[PDB]
Amino acid sequence: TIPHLAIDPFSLDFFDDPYPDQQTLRDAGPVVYLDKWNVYGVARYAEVHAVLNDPTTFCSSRGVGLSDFKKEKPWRPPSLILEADPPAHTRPRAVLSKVLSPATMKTIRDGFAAAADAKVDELLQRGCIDAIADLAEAYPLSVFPDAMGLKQEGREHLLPYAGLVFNAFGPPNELRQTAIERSAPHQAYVNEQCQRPNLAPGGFGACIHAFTDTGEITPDEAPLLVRSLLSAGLDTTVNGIGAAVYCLARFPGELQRLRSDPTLARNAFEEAVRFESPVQTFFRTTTREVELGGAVIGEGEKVLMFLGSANRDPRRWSDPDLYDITRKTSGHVGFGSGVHMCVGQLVARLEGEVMLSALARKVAAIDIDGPVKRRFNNTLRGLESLPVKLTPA
Ligand code: HEM
Ligand SMILES: O=C(O)c1ccc(-n2cncn2)cc1
Ligand SMILES: [Cl-]
Repeated sequence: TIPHLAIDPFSLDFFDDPYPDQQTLRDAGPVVYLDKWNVYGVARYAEVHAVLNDPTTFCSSRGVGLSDFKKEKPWRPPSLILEADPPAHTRPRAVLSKVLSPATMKTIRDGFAAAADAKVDELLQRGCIDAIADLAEAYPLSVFPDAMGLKQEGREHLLPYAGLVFNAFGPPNELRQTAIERSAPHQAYVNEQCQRPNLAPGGFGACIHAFTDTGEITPDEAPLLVRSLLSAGLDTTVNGIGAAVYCLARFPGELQRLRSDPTLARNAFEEAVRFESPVQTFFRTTTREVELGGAVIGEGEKVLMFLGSANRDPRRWSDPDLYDITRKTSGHVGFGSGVHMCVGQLVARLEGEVMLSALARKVAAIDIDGPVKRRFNNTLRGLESLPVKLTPA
């Protein structure tokens, strides 16, 4: 009843160009079985959205990677928010929601915007730059560690640690095994910065620790919740901003529309998140036998969701393979959906918006002018190098 496919969604060939195989996964059926890894797969929007929104049946506390925490030891202590289900999830979630709240965005917007404008001005002086190292990486590195309250020393550990986190959601392939092999120094740095004395006043980290006297979290929970922001909040924005620049570089007509109305900046970024989906996949584990899209899945089974595929499913989107900065993007699953829907989405959108605003106001053309190189990760989609010439407006 359920079709069995040999596609390996964690192979380099798949990362290099996932879209044909994603159509094969959607068109094979609402639910497939991936023989390579002994997991169920769902690649259509409807079932991805259904799974995300039934956290009781499709739980997160047995891990959102391939590994089942009921069978194997997690490679690091479980996340108190990502790898927890209601009700344990609920209070740590509320703390992070308040730390990264609508009201908090007002305190950081001016500095984030000024840093975005300054970076674009700097890049225009060079003309030919690498939109990954010099922009997608450099801009978040210039604002987010400081917003966290991190010291300057050791920040070179942050992107490697995040890449490790996202590789570790994958199967035990070479990408994952190599990441874990190299991890000890990055884990040591990150765990230490999570302790209250090492987080500067007024930053996100200190604000998490300040919530430990409300009864929502205890003091021994705060370091792991700081760990969550350092895990989830940098590399993702790098790939999101990188995707947006890549889209504007490939679709000059949309850059021209964005220049003509810079208030489209926020939706241009949201559309980039739909179109490239920086977080491509992740897993749930069934807690009972369940019927999903006409198929029966047993208890204790890993289910792999394809967020990027759901965001390109023609059953849900008109012209899904077009980058359209005026698209009604509401409902895309690039930030997830439901109780775990990205708690840092307002920080992500703020960064993306202010960067695309700076480009909209200051740049007349973005032309790829060198070899484009992809960056391979078991969970994240993004580029390693994006050589572009920026022409000033
Ligand atoms: C473009 C940037 C980003 C993308 C594409 C993205 C994507 C996602 C997705 C898909 C999830 C859901 C995972 C799941 O349901 O298992 C998630 C959760 C999460 N994200 Fe993001 N994210 C981004 C930025 C950020 C930022 C900036 C932060 C923090 C500053 C952050 C922190 C988190 C946390 C803590 C969770 C877990 C929330 C929970 O489990 O309730 N993310 N993110
Ligand atoms: O709590 C953490 O450590 C954490 C939270 C979320 C994620 N993400 C997974 N997919 C997208 N974000 C990774 C780590
Ligand atoms: Cl760690």
